[PDB]
Amino acid sequence: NLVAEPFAKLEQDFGGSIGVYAMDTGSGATVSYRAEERFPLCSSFKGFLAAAVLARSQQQAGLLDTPIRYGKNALVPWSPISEKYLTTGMTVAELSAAAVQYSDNAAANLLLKELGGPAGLTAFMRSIGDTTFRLDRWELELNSAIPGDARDTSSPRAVTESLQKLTLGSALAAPQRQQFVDWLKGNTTGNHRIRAAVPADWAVGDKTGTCGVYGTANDYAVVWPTGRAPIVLAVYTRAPNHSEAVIAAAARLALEGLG
Ligand SMILES: O=C(O)C[C@@H]1CC[C@H](NC(=O)Cc2cccs2)B(O)O1
Ligand SMILES: [Li+]
Ligand code: NA
Ligand code: NA
Repeated sequence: NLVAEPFAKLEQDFGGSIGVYAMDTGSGATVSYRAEERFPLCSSFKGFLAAAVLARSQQQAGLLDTPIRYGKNALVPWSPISEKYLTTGMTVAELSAAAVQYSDNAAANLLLKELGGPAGLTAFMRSIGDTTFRLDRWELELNSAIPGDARDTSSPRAVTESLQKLTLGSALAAPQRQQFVDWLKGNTTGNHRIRAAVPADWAVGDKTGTCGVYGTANDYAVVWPTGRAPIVLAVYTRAPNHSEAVIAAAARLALEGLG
C-alpha cells in the first residue's frame, strides 16, 4: 500500500494509467506499479529492434556495414535521418542508430523488413525469454494505441527484464551489448523523461516511445549511478480511457524508493 500510494496519486492527477518497474542490479531491490499490465510499445520497440539486429551480427559477419538502398517509397513522417541520406542510402548500423537515437520511422521499417517483420522481432524477444512482448504492425499503424487492444504491447516488467538481459546480462555478447548501450546512451529524444529524474553526474541510456493518442507515451532506461550498480527501469502510460512530466515524476519516485 505505502509504496503504491505516491504512484496512485500521480496517476490520479494524470488521468490515465501509469506502469512502472525498476530493478537495482546490485541489491536486487525493485519498485513495481501496474508492472504486469500491457501498455502500447509505440516507438520504444525500436530499441529492441536494434538489439535484434545486433544479435544477428553475432552470426552474419559484416551485417552492420551492409548498405541498404532505399527509395522515396520507404519514407514516412518523422524520418529525419533517412530522408537526408536518400541519395547514398544507409548501412544497417546507420539505420539502427537512427531508429534508436532519433526514433526514425523509415529506418525502423527497413530494419523490420530485414528481420522478417513484426513476427521476426517478436520471435527474437521470445528467444531471450520475453513471453510478453508482441509486435504486430509496422510504422505508422503500430501507434494507434486503441484501448484494450493487445497488438504492439508489452509490460513494464517484461520491458525492463529484456532491457537488462540485453545491456547488462547474457542475451548479447559484450561487443554487441556495448554497441546497444552506446546507441541508448546517445539517444536525443529522452531529455524530458527518465533523464530528467536522475542526478547530473549519473549516466543514462534510454529509448522513448510516443503513440497516436495524447497520454500514451513511455521510456525505458539503464541508469549508471556513481559508486553503485546500474538501475534498469521502465515507465509506460495509457491515455485516460502532460505525459512527459508524469513519466519523469514516476521515474523520480522509483529512484527515490528503490533499495
Ligand atoms: O521516441 C518517441 O518518444 C518519439 C517517437 C516518434 C515516432 C513515433 N511516433 C509517431 O510517429 C507519432 C509521433 C509522436 C511524437 C512525434 S511523432 B514513436 O512512437 O515515438
Ligand atoms: Li549537472
Ligand atoms: Na530487471
Ligand atoms: Na547481454
